[PDB]
Amino acid sequence: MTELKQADQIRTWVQSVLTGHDWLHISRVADLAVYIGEKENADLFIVETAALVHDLIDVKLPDTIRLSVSEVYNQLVTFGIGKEDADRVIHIITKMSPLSIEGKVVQDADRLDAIGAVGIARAFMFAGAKGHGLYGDDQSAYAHFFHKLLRLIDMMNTDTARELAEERHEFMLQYIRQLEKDIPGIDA
Amino acid sequence: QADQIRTWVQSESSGHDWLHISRVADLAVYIGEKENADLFIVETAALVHDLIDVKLPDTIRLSVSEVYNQLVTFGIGKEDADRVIHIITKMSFRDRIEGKVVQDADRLDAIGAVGIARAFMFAGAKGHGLYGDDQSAYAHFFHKLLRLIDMMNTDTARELAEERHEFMLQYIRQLEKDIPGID
Ligand SMILES: Nc1ncnc2c1ncn2[C@@H]1O[C@H](COP(=O)(O)OP(=O)(O)O)[C@@H](O)[C@H]1O
Ligand SMILES: Nc1ncnc2c1ncn2[C@@H]1O[C@H](COP(=O)(O)OP(=O)(O)O)[C@@H](O)[C@H]1O
Ligand code: NI
Ligand code: NI
Repeated sequence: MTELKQADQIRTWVQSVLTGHDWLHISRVADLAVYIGEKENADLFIVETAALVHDLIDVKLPDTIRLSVSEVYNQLVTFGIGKEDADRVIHIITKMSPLSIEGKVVQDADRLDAIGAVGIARAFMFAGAKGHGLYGDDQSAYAHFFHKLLRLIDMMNTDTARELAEERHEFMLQYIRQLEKDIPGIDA
Repeated sequence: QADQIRTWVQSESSGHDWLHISRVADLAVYIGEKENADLFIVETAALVHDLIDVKLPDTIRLSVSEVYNQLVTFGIGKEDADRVIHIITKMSFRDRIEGKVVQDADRLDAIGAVGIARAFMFAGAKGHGLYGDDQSAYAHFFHKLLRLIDMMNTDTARELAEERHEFMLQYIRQLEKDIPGID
């Protein structure tokens, strides 16, 4: 398939460019976005392509790596993606940083990778990276569960992503419960 | 007196932070009560053991004598100063009843939900992967964390370790659902 080859092209590029926004996160989010897209009857090629390049423009990437919108667009077109599809992908990644149907799917997959056991891991790695405490202040990893991560299930766009988020969100709840036991007074 | 030690020791992005020390002193003190240890010794040794650790950097790392002489200055007896110094030197060298308790407290804080957290904080602080290397957080579970339960000295610690260990397995199972092909 033209599309399979183009997906593969995009994957190698994205991996090359990038090598909590590492290739492994992007690859997980692409796989998850395609699964949700399939269930949701969204356009699979747009979902996967947007999922793969969504972080390339993100203000969080260091400046040796981060791309301009025109750089992503030109690379897509060079790789054989029609201008119309390329426009749609561009619409999604710029909105992400009403989102389109496929944009909502990608956003959902992205938020799913921020919850469950994976999201817990990513949260504590971030805290470790930025020199924040495990708990004890408003910049802490534990605070971030309450400010953000535990609310993500309410922000899911699709039924499919809402269904997947349930088990992950409940698992974060079990994780918080275990921290409350391992560490009496953690909340105060 | 234990209050004057808690102020000084408070005065680290490596896994040897204050919250960990404070956690482990409270745990040590709890375990020590069950295992009939000298609670003042346990709390003090728990509070100061990391100060001389070779894993702690040069800019912070204190010498044994500095720890001894600071303790004596806060007004500790020679008896208890020697016992504490005994404990913290036995724990802290390269290729490492009151010591057992302090060691158990320390190990326990490396497992369960809390240990998961510190492992990932560690991997983040040193720039290591979530998974994929032998140097990754996920690898450390199998290399170290999942076998800590079988290195516990006291009955009390062994019992506490069970639920923490079982939870780490639940965590790892969820992670394998979240990340297909993580192995
Ligand atoms: N204040 C915080 N404390 C702990 N983890 C965080 C914090 N902010 C973001 N994270 C986590 O770090 C990862 C990277 O997030 P970030 O780069 O800030 O936004 P995004 O990944 O959505 O572009 C995500 O899993 C996110 O949940
Ligand atoms: N390779 C690793 N990956 C993830 N976490 C680690 C690794 N090595 C140590 N840690 C974590 O950092 C903390 C401190 O461990 P370490 O300094 O090795 O032993 P100790 O402090 O008990 O002498 C612990 O929570 C431990 O699990
Ligand atoms: Ni992302
Ligand atoms: Ni320690």
